[PDB]
Amino acid sequence: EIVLTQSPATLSVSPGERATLSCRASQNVHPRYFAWYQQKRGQSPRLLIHSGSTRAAGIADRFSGGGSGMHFTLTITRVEPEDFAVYFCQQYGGSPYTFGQGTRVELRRTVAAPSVFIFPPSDEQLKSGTASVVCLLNNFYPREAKVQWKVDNALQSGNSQESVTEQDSKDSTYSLSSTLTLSKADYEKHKVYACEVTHQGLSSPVTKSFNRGE
Amino acid sequence: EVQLVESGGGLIRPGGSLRLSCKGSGFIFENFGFGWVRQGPGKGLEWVSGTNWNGGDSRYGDSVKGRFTISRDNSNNFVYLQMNSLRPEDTAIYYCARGTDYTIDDQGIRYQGSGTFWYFDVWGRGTLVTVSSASTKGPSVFPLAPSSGTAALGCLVKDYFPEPVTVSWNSGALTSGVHTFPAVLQSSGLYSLSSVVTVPSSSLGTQTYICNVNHKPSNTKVDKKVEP
Repeated sequence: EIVLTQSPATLSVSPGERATLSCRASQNVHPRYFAWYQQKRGQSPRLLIHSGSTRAAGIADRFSGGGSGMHFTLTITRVEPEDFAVYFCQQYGGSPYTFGQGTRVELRRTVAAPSVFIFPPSDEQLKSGTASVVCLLNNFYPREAKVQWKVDNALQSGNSQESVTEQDSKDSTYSLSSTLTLSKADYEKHKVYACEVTHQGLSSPVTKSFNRGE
Repeated sequence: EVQLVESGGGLIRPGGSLRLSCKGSGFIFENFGFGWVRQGPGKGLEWVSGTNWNGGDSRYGDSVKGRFTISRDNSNNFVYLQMNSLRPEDTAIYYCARGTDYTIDDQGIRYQGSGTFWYFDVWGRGTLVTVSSASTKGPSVFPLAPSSGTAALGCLVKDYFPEPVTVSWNSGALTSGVHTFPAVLQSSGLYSLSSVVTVPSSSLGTQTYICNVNHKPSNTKVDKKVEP
């Protein structure tokens, strides 16, 4: 089986620049047996390149594929705002046919620090047996950001889930939410609830916190 | 004019079976091969199944070998995908996709009319297949009170099934600065998202802020006012 590995994971580019996506096959693949797909948000995928380096039906002039063996590339001459999407590479020289994990092409802007907020579990929820502490990161670029929970100086793990918006249409930024869910029993056993955010736009990890019932 | 239409998707309990149908139109259905490609909740693409122009060559994905079955009806323009013993890991959007109208043998010679499932030039809108044991439930809407530039307030929509839910602020009036996060599946098999909006710091005392949660699959509609 052939495993396709696309790099980079996220390709930060500006309208007009040149973009080169890569796909690292685990085994040698005939150059005529490779394909590329484009998928905008909320839409079905679309064929761009087939047979290695042949533009599909109605595909713009700027798109071009190529490569051989274990290294294949898809190149956009100058990118348009309509080219910001997820791109999948596919091989079909060996069974079974496989896709890459995908390469996200994003609009690159300047670095922006996250506005970190924090929310205590509502009384409506605590009266129902559960407790959810919410940590919010607002309008931050780039996408990379680490969030670690601390309850009384104790690191948390596995009991938190993260969710992040698509790149904003106005300012081209992101927004992330980290929800720490605890039972009402374990929530009352503690006092200090912290949320430590590590980001590039920050000189040092910011820590927002609150004391229960204060 | 060329179009592929999926059908047969829906909620299916674990262990259950289901049959997907794809109506091809606008092209010579006979010459082309076909294949199914699924895409999980916010993930990449995975090759599921495929069949050639006559149906003599049918390969399946590694994860689904033995459970799934692909078939076609050239005299009626249909591609089928019988899915048996469905696990929660099979929850995805299933795309019906058209293969080639040709092939190339070992010696490098091109065979016209003998289509296969190498790549896919035409995709359908896909059909959603949800595999869960949980039952339908309306969401509980909890407030996210702003406490201590600006200030952020929101609504925690938690424990609902199935998707989707629509969140609007002050009906259709408030839009600027609103962030509705993608739903996250919990350990209980129920979904839960958050919806936040940033407002001026001193804007709290004057105007109220309500979030209009609307969960049609449960006839649930909730108006929630948020305050410190």
